[PDB]
Amino acid sequence: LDLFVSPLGRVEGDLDVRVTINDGVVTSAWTEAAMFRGFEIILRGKDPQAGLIVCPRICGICGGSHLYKSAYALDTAWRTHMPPNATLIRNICQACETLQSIPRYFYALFAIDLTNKNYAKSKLYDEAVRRFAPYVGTSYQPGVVLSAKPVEVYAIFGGQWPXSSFMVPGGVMSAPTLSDVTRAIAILEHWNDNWLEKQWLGCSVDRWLENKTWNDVLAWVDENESQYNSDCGFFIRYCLDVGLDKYGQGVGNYLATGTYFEPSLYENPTIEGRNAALIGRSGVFADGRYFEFDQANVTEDVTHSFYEGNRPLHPFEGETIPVNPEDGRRQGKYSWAKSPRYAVPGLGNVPLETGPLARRMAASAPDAETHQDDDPLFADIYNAIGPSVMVRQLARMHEGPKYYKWVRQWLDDLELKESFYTKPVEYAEGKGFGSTEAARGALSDWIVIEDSKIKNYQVVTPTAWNIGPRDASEVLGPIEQALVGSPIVDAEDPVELGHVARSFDSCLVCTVH
Amino acid sequence: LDLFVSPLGRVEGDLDVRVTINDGVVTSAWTEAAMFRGFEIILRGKDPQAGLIVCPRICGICGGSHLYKSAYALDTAWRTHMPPNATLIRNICQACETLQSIPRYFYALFAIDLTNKNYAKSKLYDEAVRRFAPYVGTSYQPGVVLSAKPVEVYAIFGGQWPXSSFMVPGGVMSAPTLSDVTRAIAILEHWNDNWLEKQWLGCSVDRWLENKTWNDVLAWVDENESQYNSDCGFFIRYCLDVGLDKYGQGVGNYLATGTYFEPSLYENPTIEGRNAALIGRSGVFADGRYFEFDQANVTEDVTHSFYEGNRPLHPFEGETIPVNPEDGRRQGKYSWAKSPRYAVPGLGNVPLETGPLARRMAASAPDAETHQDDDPLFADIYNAIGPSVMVRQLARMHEGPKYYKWVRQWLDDLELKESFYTKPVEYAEGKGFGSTEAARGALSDWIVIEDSKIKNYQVVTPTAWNIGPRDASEVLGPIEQALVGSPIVDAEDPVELGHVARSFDSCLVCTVH
Amino acid sequence: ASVLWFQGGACSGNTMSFLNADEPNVVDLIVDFGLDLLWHPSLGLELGNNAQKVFWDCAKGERPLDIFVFEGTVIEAPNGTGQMDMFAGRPMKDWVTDLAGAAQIVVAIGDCACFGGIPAMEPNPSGSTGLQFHKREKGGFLGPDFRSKMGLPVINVPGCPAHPDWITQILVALATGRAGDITLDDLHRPETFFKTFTQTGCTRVQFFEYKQSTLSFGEGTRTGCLFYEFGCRGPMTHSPCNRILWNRQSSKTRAGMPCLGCTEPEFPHFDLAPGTVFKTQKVSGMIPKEVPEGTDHLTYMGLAAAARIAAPQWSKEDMFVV
Amino acid sequence: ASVLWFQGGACSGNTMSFLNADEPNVVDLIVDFGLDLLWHPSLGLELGNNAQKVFWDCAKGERPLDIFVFEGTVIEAPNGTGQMDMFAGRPMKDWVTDLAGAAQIVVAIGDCACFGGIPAMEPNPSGSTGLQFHKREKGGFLGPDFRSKMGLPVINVPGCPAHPDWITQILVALATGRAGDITLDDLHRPETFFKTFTQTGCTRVQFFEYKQSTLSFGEGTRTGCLFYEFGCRGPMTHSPCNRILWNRQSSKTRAGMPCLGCTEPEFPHFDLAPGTVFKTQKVSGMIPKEVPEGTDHLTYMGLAAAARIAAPQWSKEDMFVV
Ligand SMILES: CC1=CC(=O)c2ccccc2C1=O
Ligand SMILES: CC1=CC(=O)c2ccccc2C1=O
Ligand code: FCO
Ligand code: FCO
Ligand code: F3S
Ligand code: F3S
Ligand code: F3S
Ligand code: F3S
Ligand code: F3S
Ligand code: F3S
Ligand SMILES: [Mg+2]
Ligand SMILES: [Mg+2]
Ligand SMILES: [O]
Ligand SMILES: [O]
Repeated sequence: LDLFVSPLGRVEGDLDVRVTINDGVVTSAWTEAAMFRGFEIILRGKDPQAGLIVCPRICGICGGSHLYKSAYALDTAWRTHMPPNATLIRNICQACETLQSIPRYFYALFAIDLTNKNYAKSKLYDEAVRRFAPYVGTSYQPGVVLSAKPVEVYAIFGGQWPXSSFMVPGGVMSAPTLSDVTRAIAILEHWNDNWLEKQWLGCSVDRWLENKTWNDVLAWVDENESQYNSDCGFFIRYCLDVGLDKYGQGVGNYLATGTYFEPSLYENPTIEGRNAALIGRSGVFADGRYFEFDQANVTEDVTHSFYEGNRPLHPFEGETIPVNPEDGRRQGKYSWAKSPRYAVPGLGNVPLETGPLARRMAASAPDAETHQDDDPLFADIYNAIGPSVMVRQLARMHEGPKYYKWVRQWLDDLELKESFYTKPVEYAEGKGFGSTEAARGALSDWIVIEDSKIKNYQVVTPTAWNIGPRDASEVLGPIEQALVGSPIVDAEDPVELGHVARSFDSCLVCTVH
Repeated sequence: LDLFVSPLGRVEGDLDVRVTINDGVVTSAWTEAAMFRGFEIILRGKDPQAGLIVCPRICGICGGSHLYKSAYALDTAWRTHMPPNATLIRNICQACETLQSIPRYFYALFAIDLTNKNYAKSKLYDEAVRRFAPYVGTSYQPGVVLSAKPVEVYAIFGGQWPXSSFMVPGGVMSAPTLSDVTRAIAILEHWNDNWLEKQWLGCSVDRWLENKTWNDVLAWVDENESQYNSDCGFFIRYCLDVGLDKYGQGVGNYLATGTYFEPSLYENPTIEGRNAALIGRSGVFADGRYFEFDQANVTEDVTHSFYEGNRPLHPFEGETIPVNPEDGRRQGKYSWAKSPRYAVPGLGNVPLETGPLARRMAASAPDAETHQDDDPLFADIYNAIGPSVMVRQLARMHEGPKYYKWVRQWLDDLELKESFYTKPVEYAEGKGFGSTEAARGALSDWIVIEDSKIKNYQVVTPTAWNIGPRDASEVLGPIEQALVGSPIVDAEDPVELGHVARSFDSCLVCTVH
Repeated sequence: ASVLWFQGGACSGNTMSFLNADEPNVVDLIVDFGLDLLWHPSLGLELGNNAQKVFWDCAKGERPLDIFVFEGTVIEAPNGTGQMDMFAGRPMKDWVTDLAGAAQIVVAIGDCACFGGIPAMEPNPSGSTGLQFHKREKGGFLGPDFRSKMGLPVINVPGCPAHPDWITQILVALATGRAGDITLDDLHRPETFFKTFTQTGCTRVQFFEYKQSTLSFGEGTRTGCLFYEFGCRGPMTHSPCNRILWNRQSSKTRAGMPCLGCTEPEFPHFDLAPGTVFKTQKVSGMIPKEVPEGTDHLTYMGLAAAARIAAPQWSKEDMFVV
Repeated sequence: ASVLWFQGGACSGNTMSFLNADEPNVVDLIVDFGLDLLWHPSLGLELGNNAQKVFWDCAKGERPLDIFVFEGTVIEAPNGTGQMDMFAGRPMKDWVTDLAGAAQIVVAIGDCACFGGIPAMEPNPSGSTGLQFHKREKGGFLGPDFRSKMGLPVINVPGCPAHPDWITQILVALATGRAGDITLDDLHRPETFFKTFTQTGCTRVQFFEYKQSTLSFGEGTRTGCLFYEFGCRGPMTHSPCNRILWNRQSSKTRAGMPCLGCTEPEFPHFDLAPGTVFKTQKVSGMIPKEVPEGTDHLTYMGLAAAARIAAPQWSKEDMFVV
C-alpha cells in the first residue's frame, strides 16, 4: 500500500511522508521536506556576521543553537579569542535552549500521539490520555508551560529567546550581572525541581544519572512510586506496553558533532582543536565502532533533493541551487532536504542519525577526558535493546538531567569580573566551521568569508542528517530507515510514522533552511 | 493560670497576648499591640496628599487598601470627581490586594497552625501536615506562591505592589493600556483557575457561590471528591474534626464600612453618598440587627491604650499622643492599639468585629441594590452555627470567588478610551473620610486639611477594631472576647490563641500605625 | 473563537515565542479563553487527511474560522506557483488565499508573514512576501485592499520573532470582547505595542540622552548606548520590547545587543549588507546615517553635541555592574 | 545558611514584597537554596517561648545565625528605651544589638531598617533609626563601624518596600557561593541593583531626554516624563526598578507614578512637606530645584532647552496608548 501522509505535523515545519506498507509494516519510506527559504543563498554576499542574525531564523526552537555554531564559525574563521565566561554563556544558553526543547517537544510535539486510539486497549491508555492529551494533559500543561523557563535564562544573557544574536565572534554581547546569574540559577533550579525532577523523573537528577544500564533504567522505574508514575517512568512503561521499543530503530549509526566547550580548552576556537575541547563529546558511532568526528568527512548529496548537483559536496564548497519541485520530481527528487552523508572508513558516505541518541553513544565512547561527558548508559541500551522510538526519546530526556547539571555548574563557573568578549579582528578572509549539538543533534555551519563578505555559507542541520532523502546510492536517510519496519495499524491515522519522525524531534525548518 | 504569649507571630506585626486560663479555657484575654510608629503624628503638617505615600506604609499586605481609602479621603475632602475607570481601577486593585492576602494569609499565617501537634490524633492530621506544613506544605507552596498573582494586576495599574501611591484625588495616576487589562484578566484567570478553583475550591467559583446556607457548604464539601479534598473542603472538615468551629466566636457584632464603589454612583465622592455607592456593602450587624454604617458613630478610646485621652474621640478630632508603656501599664494600659468603638443605638459604644465575616453579614442585610453584594450565606451560617475561627475563616475565603468575579467584571467594565483621572482642586481646606474593606475589614481614614496642610489624620484599621484593647467600660475587644472561651490544650504552645487571633487575619502594624 | 495557525516560510520562532507566553500561557489561552485552536503545525494533533479535513472545512466555509494566524512568508516561488512551500497537498499560498478570505480575522505573526522578513531578503529565492506587505510596501500577497470578514486588514504582529504578548494579548482582547480597543498603525500593527519604541524603556536611554556610546561587546555593554557603534535601531523601531520584556527577563538592548529593528517592515535593514551588522552607519565617521524617528540630523547632532558636554560622570562609567 | 528575619518599626511591606519573589520564589528560596529561615514574624511557626528560644539561641550564640534580616526601623523611643517596639519580652533594639552582633551577615531590608524611612520622618515619635544609617548620615543604631562576623557592614537593601529580587538575589548569591560578587555602594546597597537609576529603563526617558512633561495623571501619563510636574526622582534615585520590573509587570514611573526616591536614604524626601508630594520643586516655576544626579542646573537647563527645540513630534504625543 502506497500511503502519502501530508501534513505530518509537529515536526517544526512542513513534512510529507510517503511510505510503502506491506502487511501493515512500512517497507519503504520517503521523507519530503516541502518548504524552502534559501537562507544559505540569502547569506551569500552579506556581512560576515549576518549568519548571527539569519541562522537563528532557520528555526525558532533551535535558533540559539544556530547562533552558537554560527558564532563559532566566525570565531574559527577569524581566529578569535573566546573568554572563558563567553564560552560558559554560550554553553549555558545552548543547553538552556535544549532544556526548553526537551519538554516542549516531548509534550507538545511527541507525547500527544500516545493518546492515539491505536493504544486504546492499553491498560495505561487512560493515564496517557490524562497526562499527554493536547492542551489539557496533566503532564502536557506543566511540561509545556515550564519549558519556557530555561529560555528565560537564555534571555537573561541573550536579551530574548527566540531571536537573539548575542553570541558574536570574540564572545557574547552581554555582560551578565550578579542578579542575572543568581536569577538564572533560580530559574534553572525551579524548572529542574518543578518539571524535571517532580514531573519528568519523580526523583532527583542525580538518581536518574546513576542509571548506567538499561536494567538500571528498568529498576529505576520500579524502584518506587514516584519514579514509576513519573512521566519518564510512565513513558518507559507505556512504550514497552504499546510497542514503541519495537520499531523506529533506524540506521543504528550516529553522528555527534558535540558542543559545550570547556572554557579553558577553546579560548582560541579552531576547527582542529574543537573535538578535544568539547564537553558533550563529538563522535561517529557506525558499525558498532566509535569514530572521531571530522567535518571534512561531511558531504551533502542532492540527488533526491530539489537542488542542482551531481556529486556530494563538502559544505565549504557546497551549493544551494534550487530546482523546481515539478522538474525535480521528474528526476526522482522528492525533498528540499539535502542528504548529508559522513565518510566512515570502510563504509563510505553513510547516513548518520543525529540527535540526543547520537550524543549518548558518543558520550559512551572510550578515552573521555575529565571535562568530557562519559556515560555508558546508551551503549548498554543500544546493545541490550537497540535503538527505537523509546530509546531515541529516552536519550533526549536523559540529557535534561545531564545538561541541567552542566548548566548549573557553568553558572557557578562564571567569573563575573572577567571578560565576556574579546574584540576580534573582522578579517576580510576566513573559512570557519562552527558546530554544536542543537536539541536535535549535530548542527554545523561551514562559512567562507572573502572580501569582507559571505562567499559561501552552508548549514547542515541535525534533521537534514536524519530526514535527508536517499543519497546517490539510494541509501535511505536515518528517519526513512527508521520509518521502514514501522507498523501501521490505521492507514487513515498513521501515528506510527509520526512517532518515528517525531522521535527524532524532526525540525523541517532546520532541515531545509 | 496567667499566660503571657510573646511573640504571637503571623499577625503582621508585634502582638503579645495575655490570657487567664481556668480549667484549660481562656476566661480573660488581653491583646497587647507592642509596636508603634506614629504615622498619624508624622502626617500632621505634611502635604495633604502625604497620606497616599505614608498610609500604605502602615502595612505591607494591606497598604493598597490604605491607599484606596486615603485617596477617597482626599476625594471627599476636595470634592473631587472620580472617573468611572478610576473607580474601577481602585476597586480592582483593592480587591486584587485582598485576593492576594486571602491565600497568603491563609497558608503562610494561619493554616500552618493546623499542623500543630494538638491535632496529632485527628485522622486528617497527616493530610493537614502534608498540605499546610510551613514552606513544604503541598497546599502551602502553591497558595503562597500564587498569592503574588493578584498583586501583579495591582502592579499593572499601580506600577508596583506593595508601595504604590497611584490612587490620587481625582482618580488614578495610571493610564491602563489594552495589554494591561488583558494581562490583568489573564493573571486573574490563571490565579483563579490554578489556586482558587483547582486548589482552594476543587470546583468553579460559580459553584461555590451557589452556597447560600451552611448546609449548602456542608453538602458542597461532600458533593464530590474535588470539593471534598479541596483545601476549602479539607479545611471545613478539619475545622469540624479538630473543633475550630467551637471557639473564637467573639463579640458576634460586626462592622463593615464596605468598599468597591459602583463607578456611576461615586463619581463625586462624598461622605454621605458613600454607603449607597458601595458594592461590597457597608453595614453594622449588632444584637442580631442590621444597621447602616455611619462614620460619625466611630469613636476611638485609649483608656487601656498607650495614648493620652480621657474620653472616646471621633477620629476627625482624634489624637495620637503616646504615653510611655512603663507609665501606661501603671494606669492599666496594655496596648498601642486604640479601642475603636461604634455607637449602636440601644447598645452604646460597642466593639465591632471587622473583617470578611463582618462584610458577609453586611452583604446579607436586606434592601440590597442591584450593584450591591446580596449574599445570605453567612447570615445562615451565623444563625446556624454562629461565629468561630472556622466561620470567620470561611467568610475570608468566601470572598475569593466573590471578589474574583467582581474584579473580572470590573476589568471588562473598563472603558480604556475614557478618563482615569480628573484634575482635582487641591483645596487648602477640607475634611475627608475615606474608608474601604481591606482584607481584614473596615479600614477608615479621617483627614482634616487646613492651610494646605494635614491638620489631622486619623487612621482606624480593621485590626484596631478587632484587636483594640478594652474600652473605658472594660468591654473586651472582639479578638479579646474571641480568645475568651478558647481551649488551651498546651500552655507551652497555645496554638488556639494563634488560631483566634489569626482567624481575624490580625495585622498589628495596621492596628497601631 | 476558532484559531487556525499556519506556517509558510516560517522558522516557527513566533510559535516558540508564543509558547513562552505568560499571563496568559499558551495552554490557558488555548483552553481557558474560548480560543479553539483547530490546528497548528507545531501543536496540532491531526496529521495527513485528518488535518486536511480541518483545513478544507475552514477554507471552504464548512466550519467557522474566526482567526487565521499565518506565520512565515507567503512563498510564491518558483514562478509564482508557491511550490517551494507545499503544505497539505497545495502550495501554502493557495491555503493563505482561501483561509485568509474565510477568516474573520487574519493575523500575520512575525516579520515573515507581516512583511516578508528574512526570507524576503535579496535574492529572495523563495519568492517570499508578507500577507499584506512586502517590506514597507503595502499589498504583499493578499493585496492592499484585503479585509477579513470583520472588515479588518491583516493584523500584523511583527517581530523576528514576535513577542508572545504581542499576539496573546491581542487574542485575549478578542476573546474578552476588547477587539474594539485594538487600534492598528499604518503597518497594521497593534498600537498598544507599537506606538512605543524599542528604546522606550531601554536601560541605556540615559546613555543615549548623553550620547555615551557602548564601545565594545561583553563587559563593554555595562555602560553606554548601542546606537552609535552597534547600529541599534531602537530609536527608529516601534516596539514594546523594553516595556514588555522578552521572556519576562530582558531585551536585546538591555542585554547589550543592538536592536535590529525587527518590528519594522524593512527588517533585516540593509539586507545585512557588509558593514551594516552590529555597526552604526555613519557619515565621515561621526554622523549616523539614520537618526532617531522624528529627528533630523542637524538638531540631533546639535543636541547630541550639547548632550556630550553636559554628560554626567556616571553616564561615562559602568552602570550594569556585577 | 540560617536566616533570622525580625521586624522592628516595620509595615511588613518588604516581607510581602519578598513573598512576591519569583526566580526564586520565597518557598524555593527558603527550602531549595539551603537558607534555613529560623523564624519570621509573618511566617515563623513558633510563638511565645518557643519563638523566644530560637531568638535567644541566635542572640547568645547557642546556634549559628548566618543572616540577620531586619525589617522596619530600630525604635528607640521613649527616651532611648525602645519600649515603643517591644518584641519577645525585650525592646526590639536590644534584639537588634544581640542578633546583629551574632550574625555573619546583617541585611537591612527596606528604608526603615536601612535609614529610618517613613517612621523616621519628623517628629519621629518612635525615635526610629536605621541599623547603620539615619537617613543619609551613617551610624544609625549599630554605629558606623559595625561589621558583621564576616566583616561586612549592614547590607542595606533599601526600598519602601524593597523589591523581592533586591534581597532574594543577594540571598541566592550568598547561598550559591557568590557573596564575593556582591559589591556595596557608600550606602551599603548592592551595586548590582543600585548603580542604575530608577530612570534606567523607564519608559519615559525619551520624554525626559526631550523634556516632554507629563502634564496630568491618568490618561495624561500616556505621554511625557514625570520629572517636571510630578517630582519624579528617578534621575536622582539609584534603583533597578525599571530594569527589574516590580511584580514582573511595571514600575511606578512606567505606570505614571513619579519615583519617590525610596531607595535613597532621604526618603521620604522633604518629609512630604506641603507642595513636595507629586510635584516638582521649581525655581521661578521653570528650573527644577533638583536636577538629575551628576548634572548641574546650568548645563541641564541648557541641554533641556536644546532638547525641547529638537524634540520630535512623537515625544509630544501619547505613546502608552490603549
Ligand atoms: C552623534 C552621537 C554621538 C555619540 O557618542 C552617541 C552615543 C550614544 C548614542 C548616540 C550617539 C550619537 O548619536
Ligand atoms: C527644564 C525641564 C523642562 C521640561 O519640560 C521637562 C520635561 C520632562 C522632564 C524634564 C523637564 C525639564 O527638566
Ligand atoms: N535542534 C535543532 Fe534544529 C534541527 N534539526 C538545528 O540545528
Ligand atoms: N487588611 C488590612 Fe490592614 C489591618 N488591619 C488595614 O487597613
Ligand atoms: S521568528 Fe521565524 S517565522 Fe519569520 S518572523 Fe522571524 S524568521
Ligand atoms: S537607548 Fe537602547 S534601544 Fe538602542 S539606541 Fe540606545 S541601546
Ligand atoms: S530587533 Fe526586534 S525583538 Fe525588539 S529589540 Fe529590536 S524590535
Ligand atoms: S515597606 Fe514598610 S517596613 Fe519600612 S521600608 Fe517601607 S515602611
Ligand atoms: S524618565 Fe522616568 S524615572 Fe521619572 S524622571 Fe522621567 S518618569
Ligand atoms: S519610589 Fe522606590 S520603588 Fe523604585 S520607582 Fe522610585 S526607587
Ligand atoms: Mg544546508
Ligand atoms: Mg489610628
Ligand atoms: O530543529
Ligand atoms: O492588615
